[PDB]
Amino acid sequence: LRIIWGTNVSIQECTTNFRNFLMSFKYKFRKILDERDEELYYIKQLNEMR
Amino acid sequence: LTRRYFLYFKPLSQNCARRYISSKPLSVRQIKGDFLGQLITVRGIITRVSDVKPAVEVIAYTCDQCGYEVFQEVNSRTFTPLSECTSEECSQNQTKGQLFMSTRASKFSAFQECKIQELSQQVPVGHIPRSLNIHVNGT
Repeated sequence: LRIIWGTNVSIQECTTNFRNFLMSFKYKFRKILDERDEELYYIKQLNEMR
Repeated sequence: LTRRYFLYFKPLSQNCARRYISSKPLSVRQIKGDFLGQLITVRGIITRVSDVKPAVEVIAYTCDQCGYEVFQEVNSRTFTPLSECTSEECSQNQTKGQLFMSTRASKFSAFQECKIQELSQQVPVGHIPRSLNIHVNGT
């Protein structure tokens, strides 16, 4: 458990959850952020820009 | 360093003074010199005000070699950068590695200067309404 002084951010845990969000995200804000087809919303853009 | 709040005071009125002095309306000609350190309630017009500026209170320095972030306290208008490491790990060491400053962990304060002026009918015969400086901080 690595803790920077005056910071509540761990490196490896945030690294793993950022990778878990980046490998799996399919329009969840359209389902639970409000009351208002696609697949791999971040894999396609990252595979397109390279 | 962990002060979430800001402490301030206010004096008692004359209605609580007659009902069992410390807060009298003072002039700037009625300062005498010897009141440096008493709480005073001054009445007057305000002509000169300044903008709100952040003044630091404590300077935070960070290191990558030891990790112990140090904090120095400033009191005057100016200061000097403490480039030498004064940590508890660099004293017992040959190496004396570079230190950096942090503008985020350092505590600041909303400093502002103002010039209070003497009231018109409270000045004596012939005299002019001289000024005085007030340094405010916080809210």
